[PDB]
Amino acid sequence: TYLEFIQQNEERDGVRFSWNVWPSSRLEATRMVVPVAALFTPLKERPDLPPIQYEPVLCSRTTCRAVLNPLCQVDYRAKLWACNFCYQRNQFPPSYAGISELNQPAELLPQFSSIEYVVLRGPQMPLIFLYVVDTCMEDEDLQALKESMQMSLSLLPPTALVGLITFGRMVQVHELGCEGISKSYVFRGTKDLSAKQLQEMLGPPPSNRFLQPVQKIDMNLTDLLGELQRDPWPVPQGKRPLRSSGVALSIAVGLLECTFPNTGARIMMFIGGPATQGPGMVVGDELKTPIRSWHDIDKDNAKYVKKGTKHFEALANRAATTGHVIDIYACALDQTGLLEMKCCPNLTGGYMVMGDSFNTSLFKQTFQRVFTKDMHGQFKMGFGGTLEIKTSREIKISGAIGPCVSLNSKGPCVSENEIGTGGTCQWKICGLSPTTTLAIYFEVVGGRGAIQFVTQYQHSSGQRRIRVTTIARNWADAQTQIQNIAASFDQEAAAILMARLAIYRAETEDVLRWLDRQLIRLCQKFGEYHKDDPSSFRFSETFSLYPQFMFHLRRSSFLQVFNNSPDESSYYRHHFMRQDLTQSLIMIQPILYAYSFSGPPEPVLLDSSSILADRILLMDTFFQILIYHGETIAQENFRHLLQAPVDDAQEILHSRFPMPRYIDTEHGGSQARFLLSKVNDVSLQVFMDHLKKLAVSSA
Amino acid sequence: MVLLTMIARVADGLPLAASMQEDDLQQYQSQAKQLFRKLNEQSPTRCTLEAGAMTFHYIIEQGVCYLVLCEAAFPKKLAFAYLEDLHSEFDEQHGKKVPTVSRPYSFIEFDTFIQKTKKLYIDSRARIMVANIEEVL
Amino acid sequence: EGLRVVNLLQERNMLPSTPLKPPVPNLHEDIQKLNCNPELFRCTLTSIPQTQALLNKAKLPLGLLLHPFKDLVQLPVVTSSTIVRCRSCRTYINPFVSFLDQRRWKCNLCYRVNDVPEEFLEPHRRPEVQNATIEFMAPSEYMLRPPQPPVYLFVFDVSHNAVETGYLNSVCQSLLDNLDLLPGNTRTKIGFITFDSTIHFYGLQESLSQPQMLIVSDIEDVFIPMPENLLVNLNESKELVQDLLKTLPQMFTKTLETQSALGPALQAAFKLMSPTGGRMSVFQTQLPTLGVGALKPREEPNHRSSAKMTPSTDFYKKLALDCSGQQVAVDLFLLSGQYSDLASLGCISRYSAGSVYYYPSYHHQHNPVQVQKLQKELQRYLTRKIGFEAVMRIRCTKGLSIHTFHGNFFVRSTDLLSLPNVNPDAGYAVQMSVEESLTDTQLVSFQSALLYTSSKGERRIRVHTLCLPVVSTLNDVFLGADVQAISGLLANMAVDRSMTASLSDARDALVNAVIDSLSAYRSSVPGLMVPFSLRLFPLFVLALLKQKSFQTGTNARLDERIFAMCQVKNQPLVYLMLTTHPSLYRVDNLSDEGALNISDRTIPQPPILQLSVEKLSRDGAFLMDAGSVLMLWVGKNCTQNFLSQVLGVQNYASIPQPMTDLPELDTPESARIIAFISWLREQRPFFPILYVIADESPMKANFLQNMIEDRTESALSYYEFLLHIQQQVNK
Ligand SMILES: O=C(O)CCCc1ccccc1
Ligand SMILES: [Zn+2]
Ligand SMILES: [Zn+2]
Repeated sequence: TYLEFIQQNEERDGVRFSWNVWPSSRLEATRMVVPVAALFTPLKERPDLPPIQYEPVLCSRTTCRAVLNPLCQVDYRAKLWACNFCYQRNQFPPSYAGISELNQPAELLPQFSSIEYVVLRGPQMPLIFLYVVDTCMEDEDLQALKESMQMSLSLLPPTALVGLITFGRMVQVHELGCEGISKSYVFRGTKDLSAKQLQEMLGPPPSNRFLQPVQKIDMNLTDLLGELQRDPWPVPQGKRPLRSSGVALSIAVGLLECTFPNTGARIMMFIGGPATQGPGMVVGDELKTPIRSWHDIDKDNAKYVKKGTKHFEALANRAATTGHVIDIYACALDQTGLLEMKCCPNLTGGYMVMGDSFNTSLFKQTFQRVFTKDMHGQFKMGFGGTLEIKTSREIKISGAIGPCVSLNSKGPCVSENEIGTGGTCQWKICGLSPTTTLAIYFEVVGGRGAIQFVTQYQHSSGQRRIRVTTIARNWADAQTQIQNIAASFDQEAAAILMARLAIYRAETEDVLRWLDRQLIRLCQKFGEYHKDDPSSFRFSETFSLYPQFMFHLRRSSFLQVFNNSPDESSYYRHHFMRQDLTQSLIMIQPILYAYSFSGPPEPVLLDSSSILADRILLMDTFFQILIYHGETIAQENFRHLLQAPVDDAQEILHSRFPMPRYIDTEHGGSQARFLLSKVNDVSLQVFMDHLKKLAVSSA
Repeated sequence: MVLLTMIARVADGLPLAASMQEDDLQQYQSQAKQLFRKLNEQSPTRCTLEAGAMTFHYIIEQGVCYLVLCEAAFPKKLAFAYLEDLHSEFDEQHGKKVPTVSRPYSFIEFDTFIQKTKKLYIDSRARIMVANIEEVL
Repeated sequence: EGLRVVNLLQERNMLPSTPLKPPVPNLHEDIQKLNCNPELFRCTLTSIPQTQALLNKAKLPLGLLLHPFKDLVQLPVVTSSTIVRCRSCRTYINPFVSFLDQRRWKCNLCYRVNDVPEEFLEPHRRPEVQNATIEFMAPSEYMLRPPQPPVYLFVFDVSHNAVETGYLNSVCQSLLDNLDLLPGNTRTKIGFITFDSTIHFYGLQESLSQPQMLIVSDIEDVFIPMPENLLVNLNESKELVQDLLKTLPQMFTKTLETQSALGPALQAAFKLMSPTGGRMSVFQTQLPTLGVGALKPREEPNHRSSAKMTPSTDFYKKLALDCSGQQVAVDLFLLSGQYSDLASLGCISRYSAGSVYYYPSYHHQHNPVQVQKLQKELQRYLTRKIGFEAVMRIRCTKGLSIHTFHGNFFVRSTDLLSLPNVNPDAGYAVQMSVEESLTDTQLVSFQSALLYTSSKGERRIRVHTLCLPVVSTLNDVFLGADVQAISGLLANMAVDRSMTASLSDARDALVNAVIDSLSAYRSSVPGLMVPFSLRLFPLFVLALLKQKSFQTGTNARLDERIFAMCQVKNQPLVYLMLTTHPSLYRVDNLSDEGALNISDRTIPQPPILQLSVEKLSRDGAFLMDAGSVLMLWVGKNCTQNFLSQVLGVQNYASIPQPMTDLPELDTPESARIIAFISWLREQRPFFPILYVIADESPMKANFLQNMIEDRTESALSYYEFLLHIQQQVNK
């Protein structure tokens, strides 16, 4: 079963391809409607694979140097193995001398196609956590933020180094634990500083005066964090506070850049409002002028966006080059400037959290899920990840879309046609989790084409680790080319991979026109129809859902940016460009369950026809969980029904990292608008009718 | 939305208490003293004066004038609430000694309450007559 | 008792045994009895020359020396609803006006007749006319702004060298001991800054567990890091500043900061105080080398180098002028062990009406003399009275014109003196000329008036008025000469000549002032003949030429000489004389000829000896009163009764090497010497430490450097000096 195949391979190898059978010719490679691409999750969790505490064996060919994998032809008699990528034959290392066909190494069993190695050589670096705290916010928000940071302090490893930077009009770099005095270095939030400048002005396991081990400093930091008060500078009437977000971040970047370059560090910036001063300014300090909107940016009435975006884009590249993660936790009633600051968490592996106030269950719970540990008491985060991809000589890499940065590494696996962050065989991901999902786009230039994913990263323990996933997919049979290709089509994966392309072009500018020309083309090549007969059009069970996924994608808030604020659009797209397949489908097409006396809970269509008066609905947008009560139900048996969705809500309202916003509404309620807009050119029926008219007519 | 505060005896314009911080003060301090000279027993007890980008606000209670200057954008609703807080405190603490002093600024130490009260109005966080001043002068 | 001529070569013992007293102007009995106190106001020539030609003939400088804010026993305070001032020259109604109609009074400085107001009523009995010294309550128009509060900002060097000196510990202890004694009312504010390579502010809030050290590292672009709690109310936040003064000495014990950015720190301290003004106390221990205002190192001279002074930059002068315009005075405490370019650093205090205090080679363990000296000077500095935001005008009768000002201030316009602070230990001097011949008048007057804000927030005017007669005879100009005041004015003139020209010229003009005046006297009368009033003129000028300000062949170092010139420009006349020509007494045989008047105390009054080793005696002990210190020199063959009953020792060899003070033993010899010493230090408000260390072997017995009559290897004796003058007088 091709579905069993797709399920098991994602469960084992954390990957999902648009096509699992690839064009064995040049005449079908160019004529691919949806590119050969893979939704790759480099750190996916699974049923307790054995960690391999020996160095991974590597092919002895300068260019190739692939890792020993189950596709490698071995000869237990001659103690030799032949690399499946370059056909080079290799001698076994001395520790493999006692090898035998009966008892053979893990990396050769097909079960360990995805395997993790541990390299123990160098002394492990401690983790680094740099808190960057806005002080321009109401007392109830600041007090709540203070408690959240004090809580996270109690979860960090005793080895980790911590630093604290607070800011408002000025920037304060706190020197922790200094006896009876408490000091900090104060800087103007008015001019930027470079790392070399910052180093001159400022100055067994390593640590600075500004970055100290948790175990020696936690007591002084929790007292400092407890005494943090709001920015002392008064806010005059009709003014916003002077908030130097852009310079505080460039001081946090520059601080780590000159103290611990090239090692896992987390710059966690907590924002209570927009940058109103200095490089990176988002809006002026006059309350009379509102923060920019999408309408303002289209009519060229946003004089800060481009200059402010450019400032944070250079900070993102500085931090991503140095190997450091930038988080942004933003909570305020107005906008914050996420549109200008998006590249910092986007280019690194940094989180982006968005709420109304730090004094909410939403933020407090979302913030502590950052520090969720696994079955060993270790954070589910990695640092300084390096992704390298070995392909068969027939495969070339166009590029990647997701949280990563190119290492600009040239090799025969690099394609001319680049996509997203392309032109490279290697990418750096400064922060990753078991969820981080990249999209790799490939190009074809017995059977089986092979690809190997090698991910070196720093574990939360400090151990250096190498994840190796080697996959194989059959080459098309020449006498059955498109028929095998059509059967190996993953409509969900290709929908998300095509959505990745559409959003990447939108966020870096029509895009709907490209999306339709590929839907129509896919209908003609793989659909069944008589020419000029729209009613004759059918789709295989392999393709039938693809048009509907395209209907919801082209109307989603990822491409219809208006009716949302720019910070919300950048937040939505931030999380879609990171999630696995299953969660991505939820974002584009929210799941809908119905609850009534007449039967247990059942999923229903995202159509106005599913909104009944005597039925309770549960809509799972990935970003919000909504419970709707029909006009009748709005008023022991009536209790089971009223709390059946609430019970199912709580379960998923905890696994999801960005805790979704919860909504209890009903017919006539104002908040019912969120259900009425995801539900229902115009409707899908009309959309389908217009699509069939063009599929059966000219190509 | 900034400040200059002066409390003076209406009869002779004798300064009683004031408070000023810069980091000009010279021109508007003169106008303030011009006004203290003109004010008498027929003057409006509550008034507001327009001086371009600046605006004077005062009240008069028990022969004592409470004057404040600020940028015209400062809420006139707030300027008078700040003068009432000063007056009730000043009249409670020094109201009975005012008609006997003869030294200028015989209540310099009222400086302290002025500024602690002043900060409770020049920070949105904490939260009659009109005539061009050039006329009265 | 002296209209006689004196042959300086035959006397050679002309210095009297009892203290010198200032001359009495040749004035009518009733006029002189109201004249100003000569301690507060005095003139080089008590008989003013009628013409500039007569003044030029005498070859003596005409000028005034004043100590206007001196602590007084009794001060009349007029609270007049109206200040009576002459309608023309704004002179305050003074005892030396001319009441005629009695409703009209003739101004003694510009001769205009003024109408006495129906507020001043017998108008001549009014206290404004019975007191040459008086304080007025300034009206509302004598102030540019509300009276400023007392603001004290202390700026400490905390570099590696500074921490090694250990000065911070005692300064913080003095502040803790004298916190309630700082002048001011409930409006008093106080702040603190430390600095090394960066500038350290200290916020103090009652809401926080401990003070907060805010460090601005942008040395080229200093700013204020916090708006409220850097300058704090001392009354409200007394507890918070006490914890800081106990914690401050402990914060920098292990410091490796070798450089000091004094310039930017002073710019930081200026910005902090600019809004209000006040007193900035700066404590610096080494050469500033980092940032703006840096000064280059210099190699100290030796006994061999000739007379080949001025600042090396104008940064500190410019910064002082900016402080002056904002009512900020800067007092510099230099406790340096090496050259620090005080000739440039001093500009911060000269042009801001501050005062520099120098403690050469201060060390908490190594230099106990400088430790106790700083403690006693800090006691006086922190508890003496103070006036803020002040100005002083010096008026004199028409025909006399002031052309040069001496002291720590900024001369604002024609004649106006800016005094960001005024302190009771400051002295000023002025030089004048006869711009218009005084044929009309027979008296001329001088009025100084000090407008200032008191520590309690009250504008006050202190006015002193001096009246002198006019003469037209050379001999009459000599009969009224004040030898000490002429010495004081010549010292200030010689300091200016050093900066302006060289030390050689300054030394020459000093010698020429004696030759030219006595040559003029001789040309209007064999030996060296001088009038009685000038019999100490060559003696005091020689003492000037051997003082550390102007000495040549000595091993003196640069900052020592500059600090000696700073004391010339800023000390009152009495302490300039006590420093230049210290009073020497023999104290091992005191007895009853004293002032035993004081109820239960008998104070011995030993005779003043002349400054020569020929007057010493190995058989006795000699105390030298140099004004700021009291060095007690003990002879080798000193008597045994003195050792055991006064020093508390059994022999000369067991007299402790540094002896910080005498014991108070139960002997009448000890009671006598403690009575004489305590009587000496009661004559001044600046407690002078007494170290008997001067001993034969102490090697700190510079005590001999003050024997200005003996010859040294690189200077003339007093008799050699008289011989050189006579050769020049009748050349
Ligand atoms: O211009 C003036 O002289 C009056 C202001 C300065 C001053 C005040 C008091 C005394 C002397 C001088
Ligand atoms: Zn190989
Ligand atoms: Zn006059």
